[PDB]
Amino acid sequence: ELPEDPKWEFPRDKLTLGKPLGEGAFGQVVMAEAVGIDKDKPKEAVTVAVKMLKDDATEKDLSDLVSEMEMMKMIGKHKNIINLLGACTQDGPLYVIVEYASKGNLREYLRARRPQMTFKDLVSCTYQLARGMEYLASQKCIHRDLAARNVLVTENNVMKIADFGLARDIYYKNTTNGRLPVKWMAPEALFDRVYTHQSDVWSFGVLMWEIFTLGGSPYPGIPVEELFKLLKEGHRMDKPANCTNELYMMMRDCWHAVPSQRPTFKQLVEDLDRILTLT
Ligand SMILES: Nc1ncnc2c1ncn2[C@@H]1O[C@H](COP(=O)(O)OP(=O)(O)CP(=O)(O)O)[C@@H](O)[C@H]1O
Repeated sequence: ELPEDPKWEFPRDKLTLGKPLGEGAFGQVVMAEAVGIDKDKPKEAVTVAVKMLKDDATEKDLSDLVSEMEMMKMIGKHKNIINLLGACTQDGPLYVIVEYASKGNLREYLRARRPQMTFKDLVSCTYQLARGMEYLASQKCIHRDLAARNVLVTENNVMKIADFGLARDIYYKNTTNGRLPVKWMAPEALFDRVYTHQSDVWSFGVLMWEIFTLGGSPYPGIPVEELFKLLKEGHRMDKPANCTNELYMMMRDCWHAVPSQRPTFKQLVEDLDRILTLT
């Protein structure tokens, strides 16, 4: 039932599934070996990650996995985003083949290095993620689910933005009864059901907070049900212990009530470049 797309199709006999990397909401991800998936090296086997449906998959899971695949097709290549490598869509189960990150997600990566991480490492991480998001915004893509659990870390410690299941090509009108994680969402997205690049910028501020707390959970002790009201009233998180004033002012700026008053990803890249260049 899935229409052909030769540019992205990859032969099943060149794909060898291996160890499971983890299951989530609507699917499963497994490590695999793909032979010749790098066209400029057709005989090499490269370790990749494959996203597929589970046995208890719903019809919605299938269209979601397809929709996620289609987003990643139009996004483009970049060092700081998990990139689509290919797909097996014909004569069998849907396999979405993406770059493999051996060190898992940033949240767990940071939590397991709690006392090891230097301050500059954290600034580097933040810088890389700002770059991925700058590129992403330049492709007119809003992520809508930016968070530490959705960043993946490679063997060489490159930060890669992942999980494009909620990403959209663009204002955008969010649906009522939202499917966006509340603690990472800008007030516009939550209250006005609108989404812009500046909405991702707010999420990035929460991402910054996660990074400098070495994987802390945002708005600790505050139930999701009460968070809506507090944000209206101007509630914001505290400065993490391991954070300069400069970097804290950056977070607070990403958390400006007025979207146009928040920095752009290009601005954040500029500032983070400067801060990294020192340090
Ligand atoms: N390209 C990749 N390389 C290595 N591990 C990956 C990966 N893609 C996903 N994973 C891992 O497989 C698991 C499933 O992620 P998935 O995105 O499919 O579900 P999910 O989004 O509901 C969990 P989360 O919301 O925290 O990202 C995750 O633990 C993730 O760390």
